[PDB]
Amino acid sequence: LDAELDQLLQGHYIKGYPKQYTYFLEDGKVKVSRPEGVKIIPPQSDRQKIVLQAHNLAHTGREATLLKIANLYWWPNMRKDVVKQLGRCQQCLITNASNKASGPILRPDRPQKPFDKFFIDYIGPLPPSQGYLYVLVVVDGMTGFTWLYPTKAPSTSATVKSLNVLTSIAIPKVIHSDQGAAFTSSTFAEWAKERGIHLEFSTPYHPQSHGKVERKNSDIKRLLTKLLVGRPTKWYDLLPVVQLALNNTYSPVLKYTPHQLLFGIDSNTPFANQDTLDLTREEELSLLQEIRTSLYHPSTPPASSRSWSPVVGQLVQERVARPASLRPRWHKPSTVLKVLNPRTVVILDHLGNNRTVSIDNLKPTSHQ
Amino acid sequence: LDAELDQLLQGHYIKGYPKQYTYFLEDGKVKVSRPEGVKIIPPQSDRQKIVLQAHNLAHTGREATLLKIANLYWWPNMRKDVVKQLGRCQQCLITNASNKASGPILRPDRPQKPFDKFFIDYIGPLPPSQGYLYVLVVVDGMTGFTWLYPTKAPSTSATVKSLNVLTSIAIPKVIHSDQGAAFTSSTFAEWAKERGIHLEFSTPYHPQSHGKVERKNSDIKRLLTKLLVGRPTKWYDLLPVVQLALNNTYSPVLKYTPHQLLFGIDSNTPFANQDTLDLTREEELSLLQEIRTSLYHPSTPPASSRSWSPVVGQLVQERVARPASLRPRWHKPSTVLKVLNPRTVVILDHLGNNRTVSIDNLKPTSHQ
Amino acid sequence: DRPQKPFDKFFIDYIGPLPPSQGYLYVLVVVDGMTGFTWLYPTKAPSTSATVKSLNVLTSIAIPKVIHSDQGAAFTSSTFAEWAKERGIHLEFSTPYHHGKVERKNSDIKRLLTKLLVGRPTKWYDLLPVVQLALNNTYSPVLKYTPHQLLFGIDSNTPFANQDTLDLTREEELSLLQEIR
Amino acid sequence: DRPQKPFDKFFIDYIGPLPPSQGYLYVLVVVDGMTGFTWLYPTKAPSTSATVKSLNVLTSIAIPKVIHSDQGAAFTSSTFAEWAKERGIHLEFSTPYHHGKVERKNSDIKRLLTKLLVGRPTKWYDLLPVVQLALNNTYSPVLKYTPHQLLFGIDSNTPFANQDTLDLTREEELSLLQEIR
DNA sequence: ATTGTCATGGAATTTCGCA
DNA sequence: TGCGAAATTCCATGACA
DNA sequence: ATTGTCATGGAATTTCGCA
DNA sequence: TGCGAAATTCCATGACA
Ligand SMILES: C[C@@H]1CCO[C@H]2Cn3cc(C(=O)NCc4ccc(F)cc4F)c(=O)c(O)c3C(=O)N12
Ligand SMILES: C[C@@H]1CCO[C@H]2Cn3cc(C(=O)NCc4ccc(F)cc4F)c(=O)c(O)c3C(=O)N12
Ligand SMILES: [Mg+2]
Ligand SMILES: [Mg+2]
Ligand SMILES: [Mg+2]
Ligand SMILES: [Mg+2]
Ligand SMILES: [N+]
Ligand SMILES: [N+]
Ligand SMILES: [Zn+2]
Ligand SMILES: [Zn+2]
Repeated sequence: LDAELDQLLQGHYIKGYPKQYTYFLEDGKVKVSRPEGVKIIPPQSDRQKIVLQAHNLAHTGREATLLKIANLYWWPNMRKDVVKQLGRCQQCLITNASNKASGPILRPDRPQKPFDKFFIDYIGPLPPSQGYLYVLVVVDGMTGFTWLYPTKAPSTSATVKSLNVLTSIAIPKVIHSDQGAAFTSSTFAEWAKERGIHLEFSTPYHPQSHGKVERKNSDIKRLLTKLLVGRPTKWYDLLPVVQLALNNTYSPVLKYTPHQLLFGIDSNTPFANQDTLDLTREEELSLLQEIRTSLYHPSTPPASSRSWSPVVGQLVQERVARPASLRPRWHKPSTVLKVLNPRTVVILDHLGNNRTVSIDNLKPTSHQ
Repeated sequence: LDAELDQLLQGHYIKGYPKQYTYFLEDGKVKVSRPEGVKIIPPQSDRQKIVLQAHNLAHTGREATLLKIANLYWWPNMRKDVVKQLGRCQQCLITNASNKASGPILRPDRPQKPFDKFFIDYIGPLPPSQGYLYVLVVVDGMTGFTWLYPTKAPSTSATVKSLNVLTSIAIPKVIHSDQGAAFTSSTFAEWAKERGIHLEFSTPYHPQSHGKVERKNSDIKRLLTKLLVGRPTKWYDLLPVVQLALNNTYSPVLKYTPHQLLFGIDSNTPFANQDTLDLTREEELSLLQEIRTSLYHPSTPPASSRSWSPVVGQLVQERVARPASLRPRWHKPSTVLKVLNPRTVVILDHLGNNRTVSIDNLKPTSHQ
Repeated sequence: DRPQKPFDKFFIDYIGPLPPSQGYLYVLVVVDGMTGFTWLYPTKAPSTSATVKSLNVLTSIAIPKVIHSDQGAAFTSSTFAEWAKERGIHLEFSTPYHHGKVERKNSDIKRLLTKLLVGRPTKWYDLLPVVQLALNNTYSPVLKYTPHQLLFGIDSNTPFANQDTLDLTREEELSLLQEIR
Repeated sequence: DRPQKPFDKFFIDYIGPLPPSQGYLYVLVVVDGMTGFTWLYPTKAPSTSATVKSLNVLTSIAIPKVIHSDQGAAFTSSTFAEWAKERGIHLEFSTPYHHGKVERKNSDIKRLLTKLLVGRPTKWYDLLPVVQLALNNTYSPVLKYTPHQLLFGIDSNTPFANQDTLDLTREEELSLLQEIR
């Protein structure tokens, strides 16, 4: 208003307007001679509109917005008004990228026993082989021991069929997976209750959460690729070979094959390890229990220099999963209800549903 | 052969076989009592076959291969024989990932004048807007000043039509682009010769090489997205607005808009900069020439701890561009003929054609 | 002489014909000698082919040094001999027409099967998984451990702590004498 | 009073009817006052619509403070007035029926056009790009610089160092007197 | 027989206003 | 000749098929 | 109302063979 | 009690939709 700017012209002091500068009327506008030139001081009541006009030219951030305004104007604490509008521009908020990295990954404890936790997932679709297009991959958490099932679809039914065959051997406490339609259906839920099996799901669109199986997927494809070099991609008959071959391969860091971690002795496969020939089975299972508990466990890495960790009550935004062309990559702001661990949170989404979500699919909303 | 292993049994010394160890016959096989247990020393003539059998179980690398062999065998310098076979396994060579990073990026000099170099590329396809699906993007190298042309296809013809309109203003020395069909056709080549324009092409599948335009693509899509929030994706009528808006936005690092770098004075657009009001045009163009030459230039970053730089005569492999499912991601080994710069090389491909190729699409072949 | 181990010896046999179930008639029985761990495979016939097909599944998990069987045609065929030689498996036959851990296990299987196929002689295909879990989490009086425990070195998450009757009830003996009618 | 600048004032006019070329008949002429830099736009009619459509292209590169024109209908329509007001452009008209840098430039354009449309009165659409390059890389005797040089502060990569005849030859005067027949 | 780029918004660092 | 606060500059982060 | 993983192959570091 | 060379361990890199 003209209130503030009146005292200024008649040479009195107002907080924020430095006193060593000549303020004058001209063309109907309060002005000021600043080092860079003469700028108009607009009335406080005009400022928001100005910041907005400048911002809206190209929906620019702090500096690019200020540089436009500073061309014609000066007032005290300009960036504060800029940041105020940046924080209220829905369009910028949901479209701009983040420039803060996620905090460092958790390395959760290896499951203590075989059959404590299975990780499962589908690979595919693959070139048709005998009418089959997908592979069900099942990785035992503790041992890494893997089972492979060719399927025609990534369906609950084909999942149930394969697991009936597997669970003939042993029943797991937990089965962990992503939110594929196969694993989240109610038919599959009932199948697990029926057997005292607990279904665990990764936070959505975060395959790191079940990285064990994703990672075994790589080796499965890599060995299949080598075996299929210079031949047609008839992979179905090779699944058995790949399973056996991978289950009996050393992890250089662990010094054991997954077969060894599961059974504590090699079966009749080439280069079987003979070190326990003179022990009894019971002395063997005793050495196995010790071996199992002293396996190398990786430590959580250092944070990157510009990471963010969630705090309860923070405004954060979830990544749009499958964004259409020319549409924002971020949902509208939502509040952190609970910090489950430093990499996982429950948010209230503005509908508002409770969602449990990986920090990797989140950005902290900018400008508070 | 039995030659070497004979002297050994009768207690004489052979280079590589340590003398402090008891070597004996048993079951028809030379053996040895090593700390970890008793291992068979196979005859030198059997070793290659053994290394191969062990490797072929799951086409494993150095350690995982050795751990299998060491289960039954010992001989001198085992890993040397392992590495020898790893280097000869075509399948592993063309399928395995690299674990050496590319050397640090070049930051080549900004073109000295406007119109010295144009970078061009297509965005699309986009949601249909007035029958249009693509955008031709043209970025002036020195200024960043950009021109946008809606097209129906990413064709040579639509390219020629748009550029005829642009080159009405000024003709560039160079036009730089990727190897899209539009830019590599002979119709387009003739169109450039006809005008004394030199066509420059990025090494294949390396959009960093013309990062200026790729990067302007991001801003073009980002502003289009914001403008289209909550409306249908009618982008055609917005191209003009986006062009003008982007050409008149400050780069915070440069402190100038691209319009300013091109013309040295703002046109009648909001928040026009008035600093040169009292200069003559000629004093303005003098300040512009000085401003143009003192623009911030980024320095080449530090190398990552495990990078590789090409050397003439090195075996290297080119990344397969669009690899089919279950097929190797790498071509067969090829030789570096010339190191153009530390990030670019000419290779002889085994056909053998000369190819000029980004180091980012190369891995150094392992095991020499 | 070295102590006995899992994978040392697999004992195979066929059981059937049974009543058709999802089109299957037989059961290939595999018992590991050391652990008494059992694996079952439904087949359509007691043939070399059905045997090879079923053992391929098993031998992609674990390969036995020795397979032991009677002199069934399936097992003495030269096809099956080739199959075994390819995998470095030694074949071993008991003399024609002629007690132990294995022998008792096969008894349990026949008995346990017979018990559960009463009133449902057709639903055995779906019960094979549970038959195996039962068998493999059954306490052995000789050793203090179940086959699960000896194969994996851990307790299981399905202990069958009910040592089940395994005997035919009064209603079921009358059901079996009426099934044959 | 502040020195003259590019974008200070754009001078617009129509030239035509011309012979049809790709279905176009007129040329909207835009000359920047300070630099003499010329822009040309082919149109189908001398209408407010064709003007707005053409100037939208130009005004997405650079917006003039003032547009100067004669009192053509296209330019004095209230549609065109609205268009200009939306962009903060001031409109300016010369009095009806009534020398300078601009005036000479328009002469060159008419003359240069006439020269090149002989023997090819239909191919002018494709020549507009080169007409402009020629005009804009033409040396000005008053200032020591071409319009290119004054707009961009650099030499161009197409200097038309041949100050061209611009006059009609003997074969072409006879061609123009036979074109009207 | 060629080559990454730059808006972005917290944090680090500098400059300003005043004494 | 040094303080508190504002302004400016730094620069990791991500994204352009 | 949950969580990255691990084969790979040069380089760094340790151990071995011998004195 | 220390050398040269081999063996082992370290660990950045990339890849699993
Ligand atoms: C059919 C033509 C011929 C050959 O290549 C294809 C595929 N392609 C791919 C990208 C791309 O991957 N952009 C993402 C990106 C990645 C890294 C980076 F540093 C900068 C970046 F913009 C393009 O931009 C692009 O224009 C093309 C294209 O035109 N083609
Ligand atoms: C339709 C279901 C429901 C939800 O998600 C989609 C998409 N998806 C995506 C990936 C994926 O992006 N893998 C690459 C990867 C990336 C990062 C990392 F650390 C590890 C990785 F393996 C999968 O693996 C996967 O299984 C799925 C899938 O099943 N679905
Ligand atoms: Mg999945
Ligand atoms: Mg997956
Ligand atoms: Mg392209
Ligand atoms: Mg591109
Ligand atoms: N954990
Ligand atoms: N350069
Ligand atoms: Zn905005
Ligand atoms: Zn290999």
